[PDB]
Amino acid sequence: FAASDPEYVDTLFREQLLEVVMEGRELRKVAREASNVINANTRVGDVPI
Amino acid sequence: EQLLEVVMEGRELRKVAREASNVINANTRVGDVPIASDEEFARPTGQGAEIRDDGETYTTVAWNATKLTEGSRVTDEMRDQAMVDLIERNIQRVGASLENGINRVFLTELVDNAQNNHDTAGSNQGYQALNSAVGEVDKDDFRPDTYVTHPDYRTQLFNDTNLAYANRAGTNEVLRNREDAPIVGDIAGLDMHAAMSSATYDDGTDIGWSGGSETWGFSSDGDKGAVVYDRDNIHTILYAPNGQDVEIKDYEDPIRDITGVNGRLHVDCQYSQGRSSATVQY
Amino acid sequence: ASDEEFARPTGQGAEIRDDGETYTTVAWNATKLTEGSRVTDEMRDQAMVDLIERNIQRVGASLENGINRVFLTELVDNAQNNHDTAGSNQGYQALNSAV
Amino acid sequence: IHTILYAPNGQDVEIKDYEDPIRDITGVNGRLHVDCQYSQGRSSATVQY
Amino acid sequence: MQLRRSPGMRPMDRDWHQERARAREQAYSSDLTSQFSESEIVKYELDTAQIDGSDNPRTYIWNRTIDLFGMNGTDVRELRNR
Amino acid sequence: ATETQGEHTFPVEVLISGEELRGYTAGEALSAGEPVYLSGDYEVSASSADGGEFLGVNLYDVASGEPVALAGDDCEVRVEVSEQVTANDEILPDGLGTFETVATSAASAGVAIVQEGAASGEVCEAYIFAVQGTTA
Amino acid sequence: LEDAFPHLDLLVLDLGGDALWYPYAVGEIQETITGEFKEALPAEPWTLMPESDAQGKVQAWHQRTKTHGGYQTQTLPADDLWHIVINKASARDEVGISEVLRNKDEIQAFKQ
Amino acid sequence: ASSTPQTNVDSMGGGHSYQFNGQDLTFEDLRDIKDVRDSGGQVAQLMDYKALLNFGEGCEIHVEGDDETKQLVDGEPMTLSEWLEDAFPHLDLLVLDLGGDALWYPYAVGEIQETITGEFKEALPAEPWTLMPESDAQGKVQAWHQRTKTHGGYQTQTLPADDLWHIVINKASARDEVGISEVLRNKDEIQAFKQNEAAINQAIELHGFPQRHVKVGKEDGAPVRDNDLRRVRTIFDPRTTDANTAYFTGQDVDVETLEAHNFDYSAIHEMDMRNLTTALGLPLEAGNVGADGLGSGKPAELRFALLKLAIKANQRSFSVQFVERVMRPVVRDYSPFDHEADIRLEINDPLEDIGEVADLIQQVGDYMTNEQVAEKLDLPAPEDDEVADSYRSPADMEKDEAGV
Ligand SMILES: [K+]
Ligand SMILES: [Mg+2]
Ligand SMILES: [Mg+2]
Ligand SMILES: [Mg+2]
Ligand SMILES: [Mg+2]
Ligand SMILES: [Mg+2]
Ligand SMILES: [Mg+2]
Ligand SMILES: [Mg+2]
Ligand SMILES: [Mg+2]
Ligand SMILES: [Mg+2]
Ligand SMILES: [Mg+2]
Ligand SMILES: [Mg+2]
Repeated sequence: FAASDPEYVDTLFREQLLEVVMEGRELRKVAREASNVINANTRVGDVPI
Repeated sequence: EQLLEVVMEGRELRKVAREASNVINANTRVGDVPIASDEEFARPTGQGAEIRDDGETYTTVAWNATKLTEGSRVTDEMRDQAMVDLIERNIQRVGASLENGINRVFLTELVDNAQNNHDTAGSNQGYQALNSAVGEVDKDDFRPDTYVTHPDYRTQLFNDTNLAYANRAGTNEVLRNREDAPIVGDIAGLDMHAAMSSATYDDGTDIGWSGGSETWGFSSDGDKGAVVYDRDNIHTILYAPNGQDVEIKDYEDPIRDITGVNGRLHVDCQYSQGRSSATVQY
Repeated sequence: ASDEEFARPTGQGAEIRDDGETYTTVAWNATKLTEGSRVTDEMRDQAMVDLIERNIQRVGASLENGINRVFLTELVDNAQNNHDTAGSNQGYQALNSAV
Repeated sequence: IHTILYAPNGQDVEIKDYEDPIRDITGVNGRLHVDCQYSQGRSSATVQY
Repeated sequence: MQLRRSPGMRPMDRDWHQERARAREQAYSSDLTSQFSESEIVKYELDTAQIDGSDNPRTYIWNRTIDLFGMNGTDVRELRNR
Repeated sequence: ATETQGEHTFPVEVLISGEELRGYTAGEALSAGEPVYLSGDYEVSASSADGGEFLGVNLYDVASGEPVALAGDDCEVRVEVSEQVTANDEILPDGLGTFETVATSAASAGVAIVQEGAASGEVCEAYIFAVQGTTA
Repeated sequence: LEDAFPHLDLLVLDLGGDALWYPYAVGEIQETITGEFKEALPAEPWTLMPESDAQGKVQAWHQRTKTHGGYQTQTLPADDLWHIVINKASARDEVGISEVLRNKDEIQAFKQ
Repeated sequence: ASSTPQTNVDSMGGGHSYQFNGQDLTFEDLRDIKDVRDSGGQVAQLMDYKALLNFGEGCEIHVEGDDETKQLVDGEPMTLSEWLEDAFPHLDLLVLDLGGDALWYPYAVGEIQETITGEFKEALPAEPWTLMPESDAQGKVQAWHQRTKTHGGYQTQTLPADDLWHIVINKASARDEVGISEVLRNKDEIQAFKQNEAAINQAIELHGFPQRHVKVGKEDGAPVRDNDLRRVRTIFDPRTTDANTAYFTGQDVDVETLEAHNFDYSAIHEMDMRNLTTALGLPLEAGNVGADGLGSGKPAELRFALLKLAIKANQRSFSVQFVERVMRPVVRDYSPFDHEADIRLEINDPLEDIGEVADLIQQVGDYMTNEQVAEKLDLPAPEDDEVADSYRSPADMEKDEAGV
């Protein structure tokens, strides 16, 4: 009408984007602490019992 | 001798939204917060096969701040003949009305758009309801840290023997100091409590406001009486043309013996992740 | 003064509307409470204890009891809220519920 | 909740001790004007049996 | 928008206090229509003031037509036993 | 509504003069220059044809539920007409987001007076002098 | 002391002025970052009021000030402010008297 | 204690700071001060006299231990005083301009300016009505916003607080860094003065001079119409009448007079001036008025003591800020001397009597060093250190030496 934001929202300025991206849902990660970890030498193997 | 130079105050509502949410001081009245897609699982594959793409997708939560306003106009004949400073009184009222405005915008978003619910169905409405509501949020893989509470819910909670008995609470602070007790702000892993007023939520009965989807309360079947949520995942976005925050201006009429005070602020409130929040239902 | 209200959502460029502070009053009407006593000069003299100090103390205590009655009668009759205990949970829980 | 005290002279309880020389009597009298009013009766709750 | 005469504003006006106090000191009775102007009754809301003649000092001050003892001007609420 | 200068299109300023700018919630998405009416408590919606539905003109584009500024009685405005109009024509909402003449409509009284004439589908300049509600 | 307080003539006029107008002049000690003395810094007396114990000594200072959209409030311990009183009700009075409020009737009569 | 302030500073209500009171000025408020200054007349002259009393008598630069500063600046030896006197050649004019602006406006404000070579040119004042400060929650200035007329438009810009400097005489509090305009503070008294001047001037025209009233026709007799009065007006016309004109008439023409209706406009002007001068803190005599019983004795001693005390307060307030915000930064940034030196700028007493100083020197000179006498008497100190440091007069030391 008189000069106003919704007339010029993409003409006299750009809408703000927040610079911090918000995270999605993160799952709980425990396996490395919660179990013994073996760094195997081969993709396939056996452990004797 | 001179008459009483005094005014007795009205009801004052509880103002918490600036503390109880992430506050953004926006550079523009409209804007966007960018959101990343959820974590996934790396897929099984054979040797020598191509690794397929499943890259990070993005979206946004738009904010669209609305100008809340409150104003007052008085004649200079009244202003000059007043018992107390009428302009100081109207300044205080205008400021209070805008803080109440923020808290309505915040609480209405918070209650309506929380994606989880714990239905107490009467029964165990005290600590067990807070623990269950944390469970509902935890089951969506978010972790809450704050709760917002109705006066009815507070009353139920401080009758719970787990808080009201010093043996069970581990301190007598809830019995002594009720809401001010440090345990009340340190319960079920939540490190903040935000005590709300009853009138805060948007019933749509107030003039210029159109209501939210829920009933805020904790005294009849189906009322939402508390919200347990992640404070970093609910945003209160404040915009002001002439500063960071609420602006009050002193109007004086060009012709008439009239003065006035007008306050404004632009506010929006939006969840970043509505799954990070659970309502507690009666 | 009237209660705190809520500001209203407003379009940009639109007139901000008036919802200024509005006032009412509570009237007071101070009722005269009185107490008195009389002692003869011969009694004032002969008593082993100061009767005029005892009577000043009685008059003072009686006026204080009067003030204290006016206060309690207002306090109990004109409270706008109420917690009905219905013959149950009458200790701490009633006190918490009244808060 | 306001206890309103009024005294036509001075600030609190008037206590008068006087002697009547005609009857040989000391009178001790006292008075105060008092009202009590809530400013906000909503700010209180009775506990009812 | 509030003028000084507007109903929600009357308790803020110094003159509304002053003229209600002054009305109570002038009256001999609760009969407002007899003692006051229709303007005063409206403007100072005298229906709401506890006007009854009890706050008028001339209710209590003696003023007999013949006084041989200098009794006139004594106020009964200032005696030993009041 | 638009004006052309060389290759460029510019939005028209809906308001020429007046101070009677008032705020409502939008009951639907609205476009600048549309006539609107009350459809709920402080809520405005696009006017239908043939009268009984005009509070003012929407001043800037809004989505549903947003606060809208609106120009009413005593305002002087640039508005798109559905048909040719001339100075001194009375006009009212067309039901199409435009205005039309009282003469063309089924109604007998307008809401604005045309101060500068226009062809169909272009902006006249008009002064808003009345509002229309439910009379039954 | 003359190096600790270089502009004491100005400070004395400011505090001495305030303590005639208001019931008290009041302020802070200030340090440098290194913790050397910087200045005695006055505080705006109309923003501050003392809270006193049962024997009239100041225990805490209560402040309210203009802020975005109204007033902002805090309490400070009396142990790290300082205050000065010229006008007193008695030699026992630690809070003092404003000569403006004391003579407000004469000021109003003059202005009228 | 603490390294930062812990009391709040009552400034930012949410506007520019807060809009109700004299802390906030728009460029329109600033241009109102400018309009009061440039519109001339008695108001402008009185505030120009206030500047002349406070700052017009000129200034002197002192450094404690100045001799110890002796250094080769560019092969040429100087002290810090000598360097400063060369850095600020026209300091009397600068002090009067800045000090004037700092009485009118809330602040004086300006830049530092450099020769192309990077050497100090001057402290350059800026037009104060064009500039307003932006300040933080603890009241300190952080930026300056400037608006200025150009081609009928208004070229506008913002500057950091780092390379401007500013001076405030009229502080609202010891913590106020923005100050008060005395012109805006006393705006009502100024308007009252102007309105009463206009009222008097109009009343003098209407009522100061008698006016002739010719009444025509017999009372209760025949009526006289306008075209009849036109012919009578032709006879008694003051345009063609002269000092000694005489009239001959029938009995039914009366030459009445509106007399000049007396009113004491002199007393009204005196009262207006009494208000305005006192509101501006000037003595009543500055307004060409004066008062009975007040021109002599202890009543005169008091009003002149009060005036000199007010001048000293403003002078010290200006002096300290000019040294701290202008001189020390100029020494630090463009001089080989130590900027932490004990510089003082002092401004002369406008109302000093040299004859009273001379009497004092006759009475008690035997207790003053020749240096202290030279200081009081506003003279260069003696060239020889013992001659300055001694107490018997330099002429007495000369005749004593001539006695050898
Ligand atoms: K049609
Ligand atoms: Mg194998
Ligand atoms: Mg966007
Ligand atoms: Mg492939
Ligand atoms: Mg995927
Ligand atoms: Mg879920
Ligand atoms: Mg406690
Ligand atoms: Mg409202
Ligand atoms: Mg209201
Ligand atoms: Mg107009
Ligand atoms: Mg109209
Ligand atoms: Mg005739």
